[PDB]
Amino acid sequence: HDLPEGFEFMEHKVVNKDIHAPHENLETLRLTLTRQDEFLLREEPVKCVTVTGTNGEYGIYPGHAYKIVQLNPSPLTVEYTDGTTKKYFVSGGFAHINNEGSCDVNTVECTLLDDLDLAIAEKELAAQQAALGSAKDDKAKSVVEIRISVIEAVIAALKHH
Amino acid sequence: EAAERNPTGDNARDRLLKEVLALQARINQR
Amino acid sequence: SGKLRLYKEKLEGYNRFYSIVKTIKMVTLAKYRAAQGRIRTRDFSLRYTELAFSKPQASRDAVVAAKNALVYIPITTNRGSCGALNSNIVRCIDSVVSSKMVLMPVGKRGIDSFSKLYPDEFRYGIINDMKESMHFGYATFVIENAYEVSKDADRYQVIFNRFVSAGVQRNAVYNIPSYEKWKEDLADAASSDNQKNRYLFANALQNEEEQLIRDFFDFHAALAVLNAVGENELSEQAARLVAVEGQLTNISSL
Amino acid sequence: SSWRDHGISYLKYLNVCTETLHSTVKESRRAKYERWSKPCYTAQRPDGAGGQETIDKVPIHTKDY
Amino acid sequence: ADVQTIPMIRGARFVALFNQKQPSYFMNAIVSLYACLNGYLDDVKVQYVKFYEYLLVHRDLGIMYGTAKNKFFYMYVQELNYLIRFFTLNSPILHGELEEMLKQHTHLFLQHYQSKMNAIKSEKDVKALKNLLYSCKRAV
Amino acid sequence: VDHYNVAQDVVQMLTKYRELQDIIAVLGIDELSEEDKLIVDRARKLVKFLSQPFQVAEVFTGMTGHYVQLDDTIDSFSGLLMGTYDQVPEMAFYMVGGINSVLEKAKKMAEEAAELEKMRRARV
Amino acid sequence: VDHYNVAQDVVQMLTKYRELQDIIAVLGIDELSEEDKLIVDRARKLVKFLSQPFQVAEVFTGMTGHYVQLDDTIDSFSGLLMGTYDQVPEMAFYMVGGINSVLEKAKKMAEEAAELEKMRRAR
Ligand SMILES: O=c1ccn([C@@H]2O[C@H](COP(=O)(O)OP(=O)(O)OP(=O)(O)O)[C@@H](O)[C@H]2O)c(=O)[nH]1
Repeated sequence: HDLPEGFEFMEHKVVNKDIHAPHENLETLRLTLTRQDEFLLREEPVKCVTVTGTNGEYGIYPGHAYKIVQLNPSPLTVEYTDGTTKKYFVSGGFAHINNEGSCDVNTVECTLLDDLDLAIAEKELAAQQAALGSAKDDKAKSVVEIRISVIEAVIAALKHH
Repeated sequence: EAAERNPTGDNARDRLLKEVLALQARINQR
Repeated sequence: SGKLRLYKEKLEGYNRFYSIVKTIKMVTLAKYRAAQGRIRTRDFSLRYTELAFSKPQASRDAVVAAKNALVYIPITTNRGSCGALNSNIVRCIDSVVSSKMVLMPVGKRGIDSFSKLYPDEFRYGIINDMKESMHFGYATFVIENAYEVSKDADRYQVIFNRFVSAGVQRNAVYNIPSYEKWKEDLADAASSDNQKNRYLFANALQNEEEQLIRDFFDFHAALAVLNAVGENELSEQAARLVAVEGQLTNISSL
Repeated sequence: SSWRDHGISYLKYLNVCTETLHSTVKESRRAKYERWSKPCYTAQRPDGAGGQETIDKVPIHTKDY
Repeated sequence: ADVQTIPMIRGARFVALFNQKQPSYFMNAIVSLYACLNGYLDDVKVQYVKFYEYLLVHRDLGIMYGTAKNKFFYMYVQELNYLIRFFTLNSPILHGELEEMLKQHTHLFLQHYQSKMNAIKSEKDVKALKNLLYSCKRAV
Repeated sequence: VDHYNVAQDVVQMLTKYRELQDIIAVLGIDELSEEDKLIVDRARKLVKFLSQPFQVAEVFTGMTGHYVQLDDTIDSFSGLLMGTYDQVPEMAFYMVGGINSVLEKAKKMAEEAAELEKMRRARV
Repeated sequence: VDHYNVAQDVVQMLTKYRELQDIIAVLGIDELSEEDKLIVDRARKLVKFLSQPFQVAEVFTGMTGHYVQLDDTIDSFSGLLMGTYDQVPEMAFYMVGGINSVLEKAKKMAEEAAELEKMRRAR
């Protein structure tokens, strides 16, 4: 009695390029932006994608080398070959960049920057700041500071444009 | 230990039961 | 006459058993069509999760050498009337029983069924109220409890139901090896020609720092759990609609 | 940053961030996203005497992390 | 029809006691019902109630183990039926010795019998116990 | 005594199964207590086991008849109640004589199942 | 008018409770709405509150009978319908007389429950 593995029912596998192979000139990056097991974008050709990982900002274009990036709460930019821009905001996750010309950005939450409200973002920071002053212990203060970092990133993200 | 010093029809049913259980287990394996 | 009215009363109850069941069919045909959105938006989140964990290994060598605990996390529905999903899962679990088996089932029916049947292997279960959408936090709660149940665990295995179509609900298994065994295999896939498809992926992880790898391991493990519960819910609603048809026909024959 | 030193895991870090991000969303759109960050899970073992005992090994609410 | 409450614990044992094959002497029946009523059988498993009753009626554990300090109230004194039928079992003349008789019987029964019964795993022993309990149904 | 005790236990099992059968037909077999599923499985095996191929009906049955000695009737049923034969398939008890015939039929069914499994596996 | 209105409300509630019983039987008590369960909880109290020990059935029941005045019955049921006694335990309405006897029985039920809790606490 052998059971199927849950990945057998998934028909869109990841294609890796053999290292001993000729290079190709690619003008499109196939992006897959995903939230909580839901793709907002699927193998969607985009000219470029800008992502904020722990070390800093990465601008991924077609042909980018194989890399894994641990994202931080921050904006994410997706620019199509039309030159049109779509800006999301992510709270965390990972970005897998493949040398074959694909980028699978899996996030816990990915919301268009339009949906976020700056007025709500500002008042929320003030509330958490008061708690951080009265936060009982070190652990509570650390959690509160996590919220503030995300809020300030959101506030700064919206003030940018 | 001191017990050691001084001191078939049902077997057929047990034998058959063991064989059937073995076959039912073998089919599971492969 | 009382005897004649005895049948009439009996049929009176049957005639309304149908109405209550018919309303239930309507209730469960709203939630099936509400959760049909996943059908469109699935099959793309778990792409590099395959590389992380997809290993078509034998079913004997992976359980015969159970040096440490094996933590099974079957997915079961809170409410009955689903069908044969829970029964099959129990059969799938009964077929793996071991000395080193620990159970952390999900759902009230899973807890009740696995508490009675295997009483020295069950530890405790997780229950979620089907009020909100199956989210990442619930998956993180499953994993954290699983680790605390047995941190020194050879593997954590999730046994759930995959909704192939409206009438097809198979059983699927996500097997997550613990950090030590995963990083060892990840080290072999990088250096050796064996596991070619994972060569580039493994070397791209070994280049980064360890904490990132540990976060990567936990993150993808959560996604696998999230997919299983999400699928198990969709299979549940689809199965209930079918079962709540069988009851209608049985109540029509009577 | 400083949460790692206190034993907080990465998964709990993400849950806090997601809740905060959902907090900033407009009130009109908050309903959709907030259904994805509302704890509704618990851990229970059937007691000996036909009862249910909750297990406090993992926190459920971001406040108690 | 609709959580181990005293009503539900004692009711199941009452039903188990109600099974009979031959008419029971009044003294034996009333004293068994009394015991099950006052919770003396709460620690006794439902399957073993008849065996408990058989020992109470046709045996005397206190005398067997030399712990009987009663003066007159013993189950082998069949003449006590009419005294019970006159004064009631909740009367000062009879209440104290009855409680002590059932209190010693419960303690001795649980210690020396139920412990061994719950420790039986051998097929031969299991089958032997099954015959015993069924016989106890048709005896008391 | 053994004959009497076995007979009463069988009757009690069948009595309970009848009552559970009312629930089974309306809702379904999977809406029952796990304890009552074991009783159902044992009861179904008893019902199948009670059947017997008669030597006078070799035409209508198509099978050789059986004569079951009372001492094998008691032993076979007593063992079945204990649950030592839970692994045996339900259909193995259908249209057979004593317990030995049940085991032989189970062996043949297992061999056929193994052959089918081998054929399916070889198809890979 | 109060007597007529109270009686009609009782009858309607009992009728509705019987219909809800089918749903409790099929779906279960959990699936009933907030309003429905309040009808269920109130109606069950009405069913048990209609019972009464008679002065001639003391041997059958083993308890003294009660003679409930007409006004007491109307007031007691009127308060029950509008939820004045929603917090009273259900069994306090079983085999009693007027509302006063209900409160006394509830008090007795509370006392014995406290004693049982104390016995459990010592254990
Ligand atoms: O002392 C060290 C050395 C290296 N590293 C980490 O090892 C990894 C080596 O990363 P790489 O060598 O593969 O690339 P990189 O320098 O371009 O990396 P980025 O800044 O673009 O992400 C990077 O993620 C770096 O932060 C440390 O964290 N600490």
